[PDB]
Amino acid sequence: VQRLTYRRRLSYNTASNKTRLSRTPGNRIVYLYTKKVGKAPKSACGVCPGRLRGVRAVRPKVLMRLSKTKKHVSRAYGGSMCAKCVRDRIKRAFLIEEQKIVVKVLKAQAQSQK
Amino acid sequence: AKRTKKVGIVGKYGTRYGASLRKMVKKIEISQHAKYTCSFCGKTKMKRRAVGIWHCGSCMKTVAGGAWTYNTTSAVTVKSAIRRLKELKDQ
Amino acid sequence: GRVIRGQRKGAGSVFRAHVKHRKGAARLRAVDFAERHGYIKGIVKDIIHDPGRGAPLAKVVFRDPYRFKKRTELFIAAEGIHTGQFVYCGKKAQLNIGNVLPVGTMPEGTIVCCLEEKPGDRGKLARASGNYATVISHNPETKKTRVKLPSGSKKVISSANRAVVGVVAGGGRIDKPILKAGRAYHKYKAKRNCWPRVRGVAMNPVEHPFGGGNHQHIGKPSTIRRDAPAGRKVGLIAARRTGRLRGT
Amino acid sequence: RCRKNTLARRKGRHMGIGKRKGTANARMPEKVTWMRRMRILRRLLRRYRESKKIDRHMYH
Amino acid sequence: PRKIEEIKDFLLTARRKDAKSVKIKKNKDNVKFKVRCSRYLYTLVITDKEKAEKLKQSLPPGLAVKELK
Amino acid sequence: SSHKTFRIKRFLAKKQKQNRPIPQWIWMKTGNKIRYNSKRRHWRRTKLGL
RNA sequence: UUCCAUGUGAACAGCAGUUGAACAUGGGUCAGUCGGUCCUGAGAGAUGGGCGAGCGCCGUUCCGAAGGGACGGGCGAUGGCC
RNA sequence: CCAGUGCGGUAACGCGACCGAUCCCGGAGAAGCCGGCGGGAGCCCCGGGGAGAGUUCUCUUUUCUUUGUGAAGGGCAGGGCGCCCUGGAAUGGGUUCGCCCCGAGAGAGGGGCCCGUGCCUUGGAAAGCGUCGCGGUUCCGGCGGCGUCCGGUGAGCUCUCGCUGGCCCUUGAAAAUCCGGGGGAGAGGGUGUAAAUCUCGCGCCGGGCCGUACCCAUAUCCGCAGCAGGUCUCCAAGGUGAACAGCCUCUGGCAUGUUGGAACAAUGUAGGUAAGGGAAGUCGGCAAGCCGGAUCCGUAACUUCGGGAUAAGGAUUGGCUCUAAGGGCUGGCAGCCGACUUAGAACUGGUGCGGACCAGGGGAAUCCGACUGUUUAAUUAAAACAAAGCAUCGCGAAGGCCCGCGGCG
Ligand SMILES: [Mg+2]
Ligand SMILES: [Mg+2]
Ligand SMILES: [Mg+2]
Ligand SMILES: [Mg+2]
Ligand SMILES: [Mg+2]
Ligand SMILES: [Mg+2]
Ligand SMILES: [Mg+2]
Ligand SMILES: [Mg+2]
Ligand SMILES: [Mg+2]
Ligand SMILES: [Mg+2]
Ligand SMILES: [Mg+2]
Ligand SMILES: [Mg+2]
Ligand SMILES: [Mg+2]
Ligand SMILES: [Mg+2]
Ligand SMILES: [Mg+2]
Ligand SMILES: [Mg+2]
Ligand SMILES: [Mg+2]
Ligand SMILES: [Mg+2]
Ligand SMILES: [Mg+2]
Ligand SMILES: [Mg+2]
Ligand SMILES: [Mg+2]
Ligand SMILES: [Mg+2]
Ligand SMILES: [Mg+2]
Ligand SMILES: [Mg+2]
Ligand SMILES: [Mg+2]
Ligand SMILES: [Mg+2]
Ligand SMILES: [Mg+2]
Ligand SMILES: [Mg+2]
Ligand SMILES: [Zn+2]
Ligand SMILES: [Zn+2]
Repeated sequence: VQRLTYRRRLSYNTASNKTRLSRTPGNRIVYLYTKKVGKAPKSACGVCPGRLRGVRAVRPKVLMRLSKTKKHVSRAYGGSMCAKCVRDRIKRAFLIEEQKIVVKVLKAQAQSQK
Repeated sequence: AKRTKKVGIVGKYGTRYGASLRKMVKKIEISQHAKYTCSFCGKTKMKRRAVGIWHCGSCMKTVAGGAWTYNTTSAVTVKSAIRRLKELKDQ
Repeated sequence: GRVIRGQRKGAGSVFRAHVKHRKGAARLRAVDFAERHGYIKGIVKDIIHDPGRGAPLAKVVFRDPYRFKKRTELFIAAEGIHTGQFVYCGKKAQLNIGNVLPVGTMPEGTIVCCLEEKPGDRGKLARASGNYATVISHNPETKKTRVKLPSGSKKVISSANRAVVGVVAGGGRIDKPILKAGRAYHKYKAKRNCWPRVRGVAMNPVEHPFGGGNHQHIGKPSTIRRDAPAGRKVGLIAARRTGRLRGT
Repeated sequence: RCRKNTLARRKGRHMGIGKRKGTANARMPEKVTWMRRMRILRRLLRRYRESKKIDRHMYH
Repeated sequence: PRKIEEIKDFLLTARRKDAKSVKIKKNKDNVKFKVRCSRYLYTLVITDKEKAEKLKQSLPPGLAVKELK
Repeated sequence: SSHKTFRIKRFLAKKQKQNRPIPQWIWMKTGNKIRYNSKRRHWRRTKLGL
């Protein structure tokens, strides 16, 4: 069984020095030093624990080289906040201001009472 | 099956620490590892995240409470006293 | 003889507090117009665990009232607070749990924590895990207020300083026995280097004034004066009475 | 030689109480027996549920 | 390396200025035309042999053509 | 150490160029008192400082 | 420099050697992609300041006029089919 | 004349681009330890095909070696979702090895996204490797034929991905760096040979400085030395076996550790064996010895009810020939496959059978210390120290304790 060796001078089992195995076209098992597992973006809600959908999950300095559509989703607040909390904020930002209209109407008719 | 007679959650500590100390730890380990009902949705999923930090698994809502129980008797006493003082001030 | 352990704690070499993973200083927000005349609203964003602190912290976001920016801060979480709760604060913030309003307005018998000692210094009194301070009475002229602190002692306070209404979360912490030396180790490692206290008769008489002797005995009386020089001021510093407290 | 011995281990030889050194829970553990029996039985019950052999309530 | 499916795209690739050479690999079952552009190696994989020899007639003349084995 | 810095490697370069012996056309000079290189250095025995 | 080759056998290799990590001549380490370099960590450290007879020391945001940057617009010149 | 800062889907979201500044919000950077299970490879295993070798006194369709595809794209299996749509569930269902999920929408249909390290493909057969054979008598990345194939398994070992739970009076790093969004200040052209602007596809130019040999340890390091000492990591095959135990072996490595020869005396040092008695030896069972694995039974006092406990005490164990039970897949039945086990029975040997290795002596009591931990590196591992527990004492900050020659330290 062909035991094998590192190919850099870092000889410790660190987080940056982690590998996978591969079989080269000259029938030989060789390490390949893998890039770490990038995480998809988390929403700006603070509530939902699932990470966002439709956005690439890459190690973050790659995001220079990806195009715009690969990094957002085609919605208002998209690519930075989940859909459930977008529609919750739409309903909330509507209903608060409708209650504010109701409050100004009630206080204006209480002044008309006076 | 009932696997013990007296020790419950504190049969894990073996023959150690004293009968009175293991019996006194038992109530508190039960109380901090139980899952309490959330008052915000009703699901029985308040787990102790950290010491004084209860957290609902389903609301994703975190309640600062007691160190071993969701709320303390001094806390609910203080809450009733504060709402009584508020209604006596505000009439 | 040598320089004893209690003397060496004041040099700050290994006895500094282990404050890397701590979350920040837990302070009330700074006194401005919006808190001196009205009230400002901000929501609790989350509740975090400060290592070395038995009380949980409430990260609360207010809206900055002079430029479009959002301030975030850390409070002592009053017991019963939660996320998504609108904490109000100011002179006209109304009285319920989580708010922080000045002491001269809340009535007598209220239960406040993270209390502010001298007016403006962001909350010093009554801020350990589960511990409160009550408002006893007021004095409208000269604007001071007696406050019963958690030591059982009472203090006259200028009536313009803030206080979080309610007991501190994390209450009732000490009643569970730390069972084992591992729990004590992991407690005091996140606090600071103090835990394996070698008692003084186990030492040699060079580095503690009790050591030596062919019996582990103190020798000299353990109760000693306050004008003892350092390196002697060991054991029962100026005991008024000294025994088991039977009676009050 | 190894393969000629493992043929006899298939046939049941060399497996008596003399040629045994581990606990039975170490040789073939009872958690593994349990979980193999349950991936047998729960797949049997969902075959019989989906093939209309038993209904929802008898299944449960 | 880039594979080109249709034959018109390969002709447009081969007539590009960056193309230094094309090389024709004739194995069994298959014929591969590999053009060396300035960033990729574009391969056209075709299995019709009379269409292969027609395409070899249809290469542009100035490009360096090399048939491989 | 295969991770040398430039100053360390430069110092070692000077010491291994100094480690060469006497050139044999010297001991025929007129005012000579030299018979070998006394300041030599074997890499097991003397460890050079650093 | 012990690496590698050619040679030697005085000294060394606690015996011996035709051998050697010994001696003498010669070669040998090639990078955008592998590291350093960059970042902060526990920490270290000038400036303001304070102390100190004094070399200097404490201090690290505290008793500081602590930025040399920029969208745009106006001014005056330059080089280019102004 | 007027419009023209793109389009599609109910939606999750998609399409190859798809203007935009000071300002604000967020994400990645950025997280502990442990348990359980699942997916993927690497290796191992089994059944066949090739090619070459090994045995052949007899047997052996035998035994050994080898039997390949990189990075980066394109497609697809494969996992995962705390994503969307229809609809409304009790006779409660769904489901895991354990959990767990639901009128805050479960099952059931149909979609969407992420990772796709695996397969096919481009690279890629040209090259590599194995065989047979020609050339250059040389100086050859020389030239040729052939081949590099088809299946199965698994609580297997290592790595990695993912889900899920447990523990904490322990909550398990920062910053550079990069991106998305909210905003809408502005800019673009007047219908064209359009313009501003484009994070789409190509095309052009460049990436300086320093390190790179080798040893890595019973001979390249430090111990004055080629010193039995010490020195942080990575890879890890077959058998027996529970095993990374011990023992034997294959790839690889070495020459017995600063010498050889000849004898086999005393004293040793290190292994062993001993009749009969069994601690009578000696301060003392010191050293040795007994026991020892597994399966089936059986297990007392005492006790903090957790233990004690492998208590103690028995029996069984080999080889061989069998029987029975424990699964998938496809079309209560039939067919076809693939695993390790467990229980029992017979026969059988000079009663030997955990046959080597591995591998607890047992009990009744006293004293001390609760325990786990630490301790005098080089005469003391203990009853000492520490510990949780219990009780005191000081201190509400111009404060308690302490440092400092000094200071709004
Ligand atoms: Mg591959
Ligand atoms: Mg997209
Ligand atoms: Mg000092
Ligand atoms: Mg300590
Ligand atoms: Mg002592
Ligand atoms: Mg003294
Ligand atoms: Mg079980
Ligand atoms: Mg040395
Ligand atoms: Mg010699
Ligand atoms: Mg050599
Ligand atoms: Mg290159
Ligand atoms: Mg300094
Ligand atoms: Mg569903
Ligand atoms: Mg070939
Ligand atoms: Mg916008
Ligand atoms: Mg090297
Ligand atoms: Mg020997
Ligand atoms: Mg020898
Ligand atoms: Mg040696
Ligand atoms: Mg005898
Ligand atoms: Mg005998
Ligand atoms: Mg005698
Ligand atoms: Mg005797
Ligand atoms: Mg002994
Ligand atoms: Mg016993
Ligand atoms: Mg007694
Ligand atoms: Mg002890
Ligand atoms: Mg000692
Ligand atoms: Zn959300
Ligand atoms: Zn809830």
